Amino acid sequence: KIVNIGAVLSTRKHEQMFREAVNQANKRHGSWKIQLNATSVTHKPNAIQMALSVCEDLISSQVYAILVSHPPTPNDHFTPTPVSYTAGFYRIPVLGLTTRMSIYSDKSIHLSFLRTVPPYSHQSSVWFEMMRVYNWNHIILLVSDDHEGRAAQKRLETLLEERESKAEKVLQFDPGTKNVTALLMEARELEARVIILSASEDDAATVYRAAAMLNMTGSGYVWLVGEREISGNALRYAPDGIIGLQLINGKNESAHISDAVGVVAQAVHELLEKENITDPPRGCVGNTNIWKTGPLFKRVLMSSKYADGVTGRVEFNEDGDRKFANYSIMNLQNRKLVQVGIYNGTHVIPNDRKIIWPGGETEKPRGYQMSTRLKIVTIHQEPFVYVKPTMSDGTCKEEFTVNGDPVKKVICTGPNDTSPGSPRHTVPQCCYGFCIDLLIKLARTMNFTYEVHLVADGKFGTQERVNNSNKKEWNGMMGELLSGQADMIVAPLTINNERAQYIEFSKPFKYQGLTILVKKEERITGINDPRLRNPSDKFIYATVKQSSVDIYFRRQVELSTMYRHMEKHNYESAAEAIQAVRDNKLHAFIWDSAVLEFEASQKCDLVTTGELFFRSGFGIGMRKDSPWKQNVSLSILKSHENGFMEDLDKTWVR
Amino acid sequence: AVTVAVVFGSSGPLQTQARTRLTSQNFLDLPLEIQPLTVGVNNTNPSSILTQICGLLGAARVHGIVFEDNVDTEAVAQLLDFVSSQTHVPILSISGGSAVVLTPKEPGSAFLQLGVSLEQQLQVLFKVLEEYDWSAFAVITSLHPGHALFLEGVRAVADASYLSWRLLDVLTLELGPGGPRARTQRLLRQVDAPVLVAYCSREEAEVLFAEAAQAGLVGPGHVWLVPNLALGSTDAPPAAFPVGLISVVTESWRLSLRQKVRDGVAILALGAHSYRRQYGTLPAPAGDCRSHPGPVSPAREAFYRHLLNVTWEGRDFSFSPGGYLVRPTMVVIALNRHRLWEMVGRWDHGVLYMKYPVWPRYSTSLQPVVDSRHLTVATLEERPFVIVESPDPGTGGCVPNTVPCRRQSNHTFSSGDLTPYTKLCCKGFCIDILKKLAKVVKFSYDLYLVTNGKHGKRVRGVWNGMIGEVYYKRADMAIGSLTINEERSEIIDFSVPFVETGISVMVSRS
Ligand SMILES: *[C@@H]1O[C@H](CO)[C@@H](O[C@@H]2O[C@H](CO)[C@@H](O[C@H]3O[C@H](CO)[C@@H](O)[C@H](O)[C@@H]3O)[C@H](O)[C@H]2NC(C)=O)[C@H](O)[C@H]1NC(C)=O
Ligand SMILES: *[C@@H]1O[C@H](CO)[C@@H](O[C@@H]2O[C@H](CO)[C@@H](O[C@H]3O[C@H](CO)[C@@H](O)[C@H](O)[C@@H]3O)[C@H](O)[C@H]2NC(C)=O)[C@H](O)[C@H]1NC(C)=O
Ligand SMILES: *[C@@H]1O[C@H](CO)[C@@H](O[C@@H]2O[C@H](CO)[C@@H](O)[C@H](O)[C@H]2NC(C)=O)[C@H](O)[C@H]1NC(C)=O
Ligand SMILES: *[C@@H]1O[C@H](CO)[C@@H](O[C@@H]2O[C@H](CO)[C@@H](O)[C@H](O)[C@H]2NC(C)=O)[C@H](O)[C@H]1NC(C)=O
Ligand SMILES: *[C@@H]1O[C@H](CO)[C@@H](O)[C@H](O)[C@H]1NC(C)=O
Ligand SMILES: *[C@@H]1O[C@H](CO)[C@@H](O)[C@H](O)[C@H]1NC(C)=O
Ligand SMILES: *[C@@H]1O[C@H](CO)[C@@H](O)[C@H](O)[C@H]1NC(C)=O
Ligand SMILES: *[C@@H]1O[C@H](CO)[C@@H](O)[C@H](O)[C@H]1NC(C)=O
Ligand SMILES: *[C@@H]1O[C@H](CO)[C@@H](O)[C@H](O)[C@H]1NC(C)=O
Ligand SMILES: *[C@@H]1O[C@H](CO)[C@@H](O)[C@H](O)[C@H]1NC(C)=O
Repeated sequence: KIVNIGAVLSTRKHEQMFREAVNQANKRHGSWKIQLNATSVTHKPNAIQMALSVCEDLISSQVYAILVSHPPTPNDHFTPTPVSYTAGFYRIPVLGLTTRMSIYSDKSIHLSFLRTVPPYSHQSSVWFEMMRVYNWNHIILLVSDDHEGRAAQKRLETLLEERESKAEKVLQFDPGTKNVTALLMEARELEARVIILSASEDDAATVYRAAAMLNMTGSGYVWLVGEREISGNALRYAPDGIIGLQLINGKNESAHISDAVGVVAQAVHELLEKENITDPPRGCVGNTNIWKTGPLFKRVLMSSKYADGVTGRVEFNEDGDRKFANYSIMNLQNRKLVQVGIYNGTHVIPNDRKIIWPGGETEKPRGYQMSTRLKIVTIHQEPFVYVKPTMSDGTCKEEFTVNGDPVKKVICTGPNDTSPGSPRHTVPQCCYGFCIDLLIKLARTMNFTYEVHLVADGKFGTQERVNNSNKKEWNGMMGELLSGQADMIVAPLTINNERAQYIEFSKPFKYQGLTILVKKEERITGINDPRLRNPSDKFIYATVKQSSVDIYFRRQVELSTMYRHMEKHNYESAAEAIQAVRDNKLHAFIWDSAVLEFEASQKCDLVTTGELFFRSGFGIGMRKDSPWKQNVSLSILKSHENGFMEDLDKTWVR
Repeated sequence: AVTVAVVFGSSGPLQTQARTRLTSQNFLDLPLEIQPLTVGVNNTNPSSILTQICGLLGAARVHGIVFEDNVDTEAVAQLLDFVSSQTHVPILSISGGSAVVLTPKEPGSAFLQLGVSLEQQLQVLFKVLEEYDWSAFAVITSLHPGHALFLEGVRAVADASYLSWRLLDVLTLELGPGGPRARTQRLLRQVDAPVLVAYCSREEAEVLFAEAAQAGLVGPGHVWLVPNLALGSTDAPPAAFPVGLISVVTESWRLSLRQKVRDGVAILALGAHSYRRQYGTLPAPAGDCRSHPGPVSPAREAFYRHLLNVTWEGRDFSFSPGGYLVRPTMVVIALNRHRLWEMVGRWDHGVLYMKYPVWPRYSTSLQPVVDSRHLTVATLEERPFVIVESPDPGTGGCVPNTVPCRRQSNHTFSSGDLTPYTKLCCKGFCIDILKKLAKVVKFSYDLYLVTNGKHGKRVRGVWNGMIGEVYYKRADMAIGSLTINEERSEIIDFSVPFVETGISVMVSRS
């Protein structure tokens, strides 16, 4: 009926208080035959002998629980981890109270680990209320490559997903390493203002100094970290106005010991009144079996609602960690760490002062900064996009229409010819045409600047389980947009449901269809000729890879055989396919109605055949949920009202 | 000469130690004849295990260590992870226990578990489920740790799965010492699903199978699919384990312990000798019994840069960055009705080869049960209607709108003993009409191409072809370019014809 408790402390003095603490238990609860006892040790730098002693002193004795703390030297998970292993071999509970590592939160590896301090990752939940309090929507995540960072990232991802929201992007970095200013630069040309960070002290200091080099400390921009990132050198390089979270206890090892002893005594009394407690294995050597009541003791520890703790209610979460924990909100003002609020649950409470924002202002900044210079991406398409080389001076030719007005041309950068055949020189070139005209019109309507640059690969793109991968991933301008290289598409793009899940299509700006082109005698029967339905080697036909027609022929499984024909001769751009048909290398080409009728009205010698088997629209697409969709929609509506697009067509299609 | 350590940790008889030690020096077939020093712990406890480890660390210049364990221990893997993290020592695991894969690993570790990731096992088992296209499945787990990761994995796979794979129910139960049967055993009684996927421990599986038999959810029409953690001791399956259980393991499951040890030594020695080739130097020795020196060794980094992509004797023993194996060959094992574990399929290079075209659902009293709805289908190749081709080699299996089909076994000499069955893609008019028949009348079917000749003719007074396979009860129903004639009609029954034809005389227009 004798009980004993094991301690692994670092002060060698609280140990004596630990001796009192068990006495405190014997002074807080009855003694009887319970025989509440104490046992304590101090861990060593070499964990081998430490674990050996743990076996030969604690498991060998009638010890039913083990507590551990942090050493004065900063090593953290370095010390307690073998203990977490040792307990696992015998399922005895282990209590680590001075650790913020999420690795310890694992149950698969650390079977019987508990903590009254939530890890750094739980801090994510804290900042979850921040944006809710101040109505911040545009949130940027930057996280180290460490597993603790990954866990924090996924935790905050789950949290933001709970409100059916998302961070507009997340970025990863390595600890204490070389060039990091690329990430901060792309953060500059990002949209948001409020930033959140998670790293080590040296890592945070490096981020601070780099951001200071890049003027990120200015107004509007906001940073948000825990208490690790605001200490020492990181504290020195942290600019004023940074908001941080502080533990209410932090380093009061005495309070942790008192609360742990209280909850341990409560759980032990509950187990004793629930009887059948068996006994500790009595030594690592010899005894090789697990302890059967270990799961039972662990579950009663999970349900151990010892609310009489010094820190208040000691309430374990689902994982056995402190739930509804206490923290404080601190603001770094003029090198002074000033507190502004408190946190213990679903609602932060302001207590004093005002938030002195990092830019030195007093007003709460908005979460974003809309950039009046947008991004234009496209593909060279003669009916819609004309691309020519600029002169030696680097300007566009003074070429005027038949009416005498000059064509409005811009300088679109990008590779000089297709990348495999090209030396990959992103040579800026003159570009003009229908889509260019309409984008200029709508830009004048909305009064925003822009940057024009065609797509890198030259293909439209689709989700594809690419080589050595598993997830179907976009390529082309859809991929370039989802990555953020371009913010909106201007091209004769086809609307399809597959794109609809990922790219916001506005209302169509033009209507068109899909048809077949041949030269100059067996007038092809549209999409109803058997000679298409049973492919022949005498008749060769194809489309463009990673294109809308590819998606269409992929959806209709009844057409799959022609799709099987597609993968034989699919072309990469319109020019080579058109020339090959003109050279009779191909027999017939499936493509847009407008493109084919345009070339026929200009090039002649070739005719389209069959009706528009698939009618659709060319609509101006753009990024999901960005505000400009309604503006451009009503703009194209009113352009259709006055027929300005019809005037554009008459300017481009005679 | 490289010194390695062969650690024995599965207790057992002490005859194993010497009978492996004398063969340790008998590895002359491998380059750079190894000097292996072996040790076996008869207690299998952290203190003694660490004592032996640290003693051999201080004993001499050892470079690689291999360890074997009993099939029901888990903490030793974490202990060796601690060893390889603190001391920065490359190690390998074999046999039951340590071979279990731990997805999270300490960055300083080099323990490199020798096993298969759980999600990869899920991929294989869902491919097998696709073989028998059972879109309906129920997820049953216990509160055992890692079941959160297991449900995350099944969610990820179903999310990356192609078809609308019906998750009938995701549920968690209590297992272990006793436990509350109220609203849990009745929960079992209210669960309604023909296919179940499970995840629990070995004894948890033992208890759960006993409950399920007591639950009445056992027998034909009820199929189970469990991971490696649930199974254990393939040699000794308990009476609680129901017949017809399915999982997938490594090909080495059937190999002897000596063979496993020799293969591990071979992999270690091949990595070492690849280092010896590329850099002309023997592998850097390992650490010491006392504390560690510090940062990772660049030579140990070279071993970890040439180790991950090693092969030996036909088998590519490649490893994953997560300290486990990547895309190796696996054997889909199945418990038979004789309470024995045998080979039912093989998953290799993303390809499934099964010896059972249909799943045999034996009943309780050791007898097969034949479904009424499922039905054997036979046909003859014919270009306009019966299109046969090789399965899609790029992705394995068959493209949509096509049915997997097989030859008429090899019954001329191999009456069904050729476990690798040549799959074929069968599509055509007849395939479409039989698909519509199946989707209307709601019956399963079994397609195989007939080989013994042509449509069918009474030869020497006996018939052949589809006529033979059906009249002589070798098949159920036949489809194809079958004309109805009296001589075909006396012995077999025909339905009403669906497409009319006749005799015709073809000629050249010119
Ligand atoms: C077009 O884009 C606009 C900006 O993205 C936005 O509508 C704009 O809304 C603001 C806010 O009301 C309007 O600004 C007017 O009203 C404010 C508040 O009263 C005043 O301070 C301003 O000086 C101004 O009078 C803009 O006028 C309005 N823009 C337009 C074009 O109407 C919507 O996203 C889009 N709205 C429309 C109608 O297209
Ligand atoms: C289909 O018609 C075929 C020709 O009308 C005929 O198949 C032939 O059957 C004979 C059976 O005597 C085979 O001969 C076999 O036996 C002799 C000895 O009797 C051997 O010398 C031969 O090598 C052979 O083993 C022919 O080989 C066979 N021909 C073919 C092309 O199969 C039957 O009427 C029908 N056969 C089938 C399979 O449908
Ligand atoms: C109560 O606890 C004390 C200290 O934790 C125990 O004293 C040690 O006990 C171990 C084994 O029980 C001995 O190896 C040590 O030599 C003892 N040290 C001292 C200073 O006494 C004590 O035995 C425990 N008693 C009970 C009844 O649990
Ligand atoms: C650390 O916490 C302990 C409690 O676990 C503090 O000790 C007592 O705390 C109460 C708080 O209500 C005070 O009223 C007592 O006066 C404290 N005792 C003594 C002897 O002063 C302790 O003060 C805390 N120390 C720090 C540095 O936080
Ligand atoms: C890295 O970024 C640029 C060049 O990439 C360099 O000027 C800067 O000083 C570097 N910063 C760090 C922190 O290495
Ligand atoms: C930072 O601001 C100064 C002026 O305050 C300016 O000269 C410098 O170019 C800026 N640098 C960056 C990277 O923003
Ligand atoms: C600390 O948290 C506990 C948990 O309920 C509770 O006492 C209170 O919220 C905090 N303590 C104080 C003194 O406010
Ligand atoms: C949060 O803090 C307050 C102030 O300390 C305290 O009453 C309690 O712990 C919590 N109160 C509320 C309303 O959440
Ligand atoms: C010019 O553009 C700015 C920002 O895009 C806008 O605020 C302003 O109203 C525009 N002016 C006109 C005349 O459109
Ligand atoms: C394994 O990969 C390394 C580079 O990662 C390569 O040099 C070596 O040839 C490969 N094959 C081996 C080590 O057998």
